[PDB]
Amino acid sequence: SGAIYVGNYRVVNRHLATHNDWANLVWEDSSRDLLVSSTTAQGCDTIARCDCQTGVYYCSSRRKHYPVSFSKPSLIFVEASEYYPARYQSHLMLAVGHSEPGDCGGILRCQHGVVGIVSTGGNGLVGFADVRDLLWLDE
Ligand SMILES: NC(=O)[C@H]1CCCN(C(=O)Cc2cccc(Cl)c2Cl)C1
Ligand SMILES: [Zn+2]
Repeated sequence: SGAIYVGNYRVVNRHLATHNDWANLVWEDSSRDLLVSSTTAQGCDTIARCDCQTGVYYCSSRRKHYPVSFSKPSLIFVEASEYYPARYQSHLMLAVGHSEPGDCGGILRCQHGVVGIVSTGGNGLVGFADVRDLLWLDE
């Protein structure tokens, strides 16, 4: 579990969205596994605007923060699941690191702020859904 709270917005994994998120929907994209909903209270997470390829992520399955090197956002094939058929997930970044289902929602951060959230993983790898291109979250 996990989410990003910036201004009057809440960013979560699309496959974990609640009834409230769908009733206060701003934007959603199945190919990115993202959903953004409106909030009554102001959020104070800083979103990063960079091309950093190193950072630190939180892993709930180990109660630990781990440093990682990660790839540039791209189209990566994701195996069929209970939430989606077999497809290409866009804007995804991979790193060598531990993850298990339950770690989705964990935040990835560099020195400039929030880079993205855990969305896929396995085989000794972890996948992060990038958010640095969504400039409307700040304005
Ligand atoms: N983004 C997707 O399509 C997900 C949906 C849930 C299923 N999924 C996975 O990769 C499962 C998983 C295994 C090991 C580590 C992690 Cl963090 C995860 Cl999410 C694809
Ligand atoms: Zn950065």
